[PDB]
Amino acid sequence: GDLVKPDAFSVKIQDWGSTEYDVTLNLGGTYDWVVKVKLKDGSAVSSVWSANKAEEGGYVVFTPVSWNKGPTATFGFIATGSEPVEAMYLYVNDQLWDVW
Repeated sequence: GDLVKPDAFSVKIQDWGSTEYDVTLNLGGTYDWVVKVKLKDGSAVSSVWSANKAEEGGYVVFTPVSWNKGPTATFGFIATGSEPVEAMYLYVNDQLWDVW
């Protein structure tokens, strides 16, 4: 269907051998958000800030720590390798809000 909030993601990346992803979520509200990340094979998330991490269905799944639910939430992570993230998906209440 149509993205619920196509202007939610604001992402900045730095690649120095491993790649840093600075993720800002312009949510407009406080939510138990979920960001699913598609990584290239062979890469791993080696650092995480302001989010909890899990793995589900082959994707890395980031969820907020208690104080980072919005309306503006920002978290980050470093993944090994050069630009290993192929896509990120923002879900709020089981609906796809935005895609990076």
